[PDB]
Amino acid sequence: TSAGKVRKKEKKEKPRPPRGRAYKRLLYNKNFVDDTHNGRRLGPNNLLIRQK
Amino acid sequence: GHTVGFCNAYQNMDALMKYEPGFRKIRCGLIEAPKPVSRKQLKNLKNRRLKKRGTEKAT
Amino acid sequence: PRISRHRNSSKTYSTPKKPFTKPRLDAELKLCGEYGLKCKREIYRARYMLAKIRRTARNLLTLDENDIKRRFEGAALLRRLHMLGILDEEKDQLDYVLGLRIEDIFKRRLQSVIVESKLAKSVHHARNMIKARHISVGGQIVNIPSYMVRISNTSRVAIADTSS
Amino acid sequence: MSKTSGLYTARKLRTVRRVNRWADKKYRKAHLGTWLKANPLEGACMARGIVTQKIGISAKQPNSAVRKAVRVQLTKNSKKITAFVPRDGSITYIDNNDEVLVAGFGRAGRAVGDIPGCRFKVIKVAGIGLLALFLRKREKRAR
RNA sequence: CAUCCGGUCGAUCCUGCCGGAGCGCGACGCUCUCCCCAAGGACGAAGCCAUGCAUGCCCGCUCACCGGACGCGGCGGAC
RNA sequence: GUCGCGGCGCGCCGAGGGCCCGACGCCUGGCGGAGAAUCAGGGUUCGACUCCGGAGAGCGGGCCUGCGAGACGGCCCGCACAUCCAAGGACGGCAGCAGGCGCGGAACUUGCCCAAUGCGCGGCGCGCGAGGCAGCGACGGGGAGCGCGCGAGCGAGGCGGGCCCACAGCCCCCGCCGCGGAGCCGAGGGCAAGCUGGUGCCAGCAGCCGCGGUAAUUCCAGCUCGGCGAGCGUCGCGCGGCGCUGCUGCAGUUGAAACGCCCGUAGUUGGCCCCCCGCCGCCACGAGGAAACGGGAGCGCUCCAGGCAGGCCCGUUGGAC
Ligand SMILES: [Mg+2]
Ligand SMILES: [Mg+2]
Ligand SMILES: [Mg+2]
Ligand SMILES: [Mg+2]
Ligand SMILES: [Mg+2]
Ligand SMILES: [Mg+2]
Ligand SMILES: [Mg+2]
Ligand SMILES: [Mg+2]
Ligand SMILES: [Mg+2]
Repeated sequence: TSAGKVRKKEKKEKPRPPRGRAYKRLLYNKNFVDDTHNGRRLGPNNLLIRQK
Repeated sequence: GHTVGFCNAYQNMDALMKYEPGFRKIRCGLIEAPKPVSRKQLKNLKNRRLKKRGTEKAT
Repeated sequence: PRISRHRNSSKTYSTPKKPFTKPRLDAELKLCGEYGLKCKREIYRARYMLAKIRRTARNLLTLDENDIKRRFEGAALLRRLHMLGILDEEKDQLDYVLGLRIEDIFKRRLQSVIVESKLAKSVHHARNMIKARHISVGGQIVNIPSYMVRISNTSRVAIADTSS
Repeated sequence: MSKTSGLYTARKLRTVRRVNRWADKKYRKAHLGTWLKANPLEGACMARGIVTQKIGISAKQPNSAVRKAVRVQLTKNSKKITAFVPRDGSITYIDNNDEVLVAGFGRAGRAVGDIPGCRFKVIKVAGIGLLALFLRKREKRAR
């Protein structure tokens, strides 16, 4: 009956990415040069599992 | 690299004294600039004087 | 009123009618990487200019060859295109214009001309060098990456004399 | 044919279209004037009013929920409307007899969603956006 | 610079509307490194107005004080 | 009578004038045009505001001066407001520039100067809240950037000198030190983009379809990912979408829709034929009549939004149309 009953983890500190044109460089390299079997998707479990 | 401008050459100093805006003379070392007075005070004085009658040289 | 009211102004670009289109996104990102473009407003500018040229060419082509207006306007348009290097010199017919494409516009940018001259290692390096004012055109320093070089100035592009 | 097509028939065609273009619901709603005189906002983006009662409204049959809304009275009209504050737990920020700014929903003047007979949204209270209060960008310690 | 997509059914084709996708004009909300241009109490209150400024100049007429004042007169104030 | 024609006014006479090719009346959150937004072509909507023209200066009337005003930063009256009074009297009109109250969703400094463009008067000048300069200003438009590379280099910023300026900033140039900072929306479909923890048809999301009654791919959080980007999102309006207002170009057996039938006036539409003349429409050309806007020729404001400049050895340099 109380609104807000539904409403804690800390933020992971990682280096900031290169903003500006640089972001376009890595995106270009992400999916036109650097590797992303079974075709390909964007961040499915299997791809994330390998990097972990 | 490149700078462009103007120049004005006068035959006599008297001619430069007549045909010439004042602020140019002031910028150059030709004359001295009296301390300017605020036009607001001048307008106030003019209105005050207009208010008076007859001989208003007092104000 | 203030004289500033009579100053003119206009936009320079157009946004696509359907934004989320996969092939378009892929092609735009490909071009951005190839020529190292900052954002997607530059592509829109290029498309705008190309559309203007194509519309002029269409209107002229609809008319007869011996129309005085056709001759006048086609001559001016061809002269501009040739001077700018967008169209090859050996083409002097209005039909060839409709086949032009934005990549031809891009190839005349300052980054491109200094890269094909082996004066820079990469488009990104070219942009960084241009910003720092180490480059000149005809003895005058130009720091605008999107500056377009005319054919007659292609051999006159060099490194700034005063740059370190 | 069915339509007149003679070279000297412009007047009839003009009159036919003039009469027949009043049959579109949208054209009537826009160019008739009744809606403008009936709309409490008189063709304005949003209005300013005073909340006087905080109430909860049930949803429709296929859904099951009680939505939080308030009753408002517009300053410039003195008429009554019902405006609904959507964001979670944002009713507790709204207090009785408070100044509010009320705007519309996506649709021009029809009900939106399962909320029955509600056509307005609360966006600002006491001069601070509700969206900003919900994200904790600002605090309402002035009230 | 000649574009469509989702929703009535156990499934299917239609009519037909609802909704989405673009541009511009304003208001609200978050945020904001540098330069250039630039609008700005019009939106059923042509409602109400403290305070200051917005139209002066000068040929004629000097026994004025030491010719400058002031005033008469002329032009303008209908732009 | 008027500067002047005229029912403009008065006397007399006669009877007329307008109307479905829409009179008269009523309404308008009605100034008009040059033009603006939108975008295959045909069109729809708007046009307070830069130029032209009209009208007004709290409402309604009257008048003097003057070539010219039925003028209001000129006068007289009534009405509605407002002010000072040593209570007998006197006095005012921001829809001019700043500023204030009220109202509203909504809108800036009670700044400096005539140096420029012009106007008034005038011989080596004065004045001008016209106008110019500065200040606030994410209405909005244009141009750069938060790195490249295995080391060097350049920004913003500060301290000084020039140039500019009516005085000062600003831009730009020269010297010494040198603050490198991205948000707003979303991740089921339309529509590009998925992993744990909570809650349990409650709380909440959702423009539409829909989710949530123990894996919630849709709520609240963390990770990750996508779009645009110094901008992003929400609300209302207009155009488009819409061949769902249809001239181009809809539909009318059954989906919404052919008057129960006939006569018939306005209205709309009307077979074939004459070789040349006149008249109407039509096509082409031309004269005449403001620009700005739009189109468009030429010119490297470092590019650009722009502007009409500019080069020396210039169509008479140019501003064509
Ligand atoms: Mg009116
Ligand atoms: Mg005017
Ligand atoms: Mg008047
Ligand atoms: Mg008057
Ligand atoms: Mg006044
Ligand atoms: Mg006047
Ligand atoms: Mg239909
Ligand atoms: Mg039936
Ligand atoms: Mg039927």
